[PDB]
Amino acid sequence: IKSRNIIGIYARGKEAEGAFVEAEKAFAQAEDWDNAVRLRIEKLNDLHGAYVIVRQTRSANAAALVAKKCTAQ
Repeated sequence: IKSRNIIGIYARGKEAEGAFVEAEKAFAQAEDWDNAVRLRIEKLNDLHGAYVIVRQTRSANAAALVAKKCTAQ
């Protein structure tokens, strides 16, 4: 399935199962960077990971958010 909107509701219930490793590997399996951008910064606290995601995606919104975060901090 290539529908990420389905996965966006599917993965929320996957946290209750307690399979953190399975959810983490399914995030890369589905390439769900949309939640990963927030999750790595908040839960994992990986600014270098955020830079890697920005380089892989080159999204204008992600670049603007990273610039705002760098200027604020």
